[PDB]
Order: sequence, then C-alpha cells, then structure tokens
Amino acid sequence: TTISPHDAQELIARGAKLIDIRDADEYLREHIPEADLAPLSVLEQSGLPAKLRHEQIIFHDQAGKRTSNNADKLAAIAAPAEIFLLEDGIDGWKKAGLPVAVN
Ligand SMILES: [Cl-]
Ligand code: NA
Repeated sequence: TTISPHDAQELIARGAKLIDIRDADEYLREHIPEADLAPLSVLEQSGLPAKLRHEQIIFHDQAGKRTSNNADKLAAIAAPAEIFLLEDGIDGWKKAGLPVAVN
C-alpha cells in the first residue's frame, strides 16, 4: 500500500509509526519531525526494534525509489503490522506542503 502525505498524517495522529529508512547524514540534513530513523541496512541486519513497532507502520525514503525497490524486505521487517509506503518519500511530503526540519 502507498499512502499520500495527508493520509499518512491522519495515521500518525492515531499513533502510526513513520520510519525513515535513509542514512543518518541524510536525516540530519532534512527530515520529517514525526519520523523515527532506522536506516535500511540496520533493519536488514538486526530487524525492527520493539520501540518502533506498532499496529500501523509507514516507511519513507527520499523519492519513493528505495521503498518500492525494497518492498518485500520492508513487508517482512515490519510484519505483522499494517504496512504502508510514503508516496514519493520526503520529496512527496514536501510537495504536499507538510513541514520538514532542515539543519
Ligand atoms: Cl529514493
Ligand atoms: Na517512500
């Protein structure tokens, strides 16, 4: 499932997790305030920690390419949650006029 930025906001308001799968350097330069960072490589090595698990998990990346290309991996990493992918990543979030945090 892909989810629009405005629809993701709605889910986050009901406690859904938003997971940034980018690297810490990317995150530090610009991120979504409500997102929790967990780079894909780390998730692949040691899985999703309990603190980031929820009924509803939304992954995001830069532009939607990384989540689309790693959809099966993300689906198992977050199982058995209801899992979504942020349409066009943070770039999508920006295009929808939602706030970001720039260093
Ligand atoms: Cl991307
Ligand atoms: Na995404």
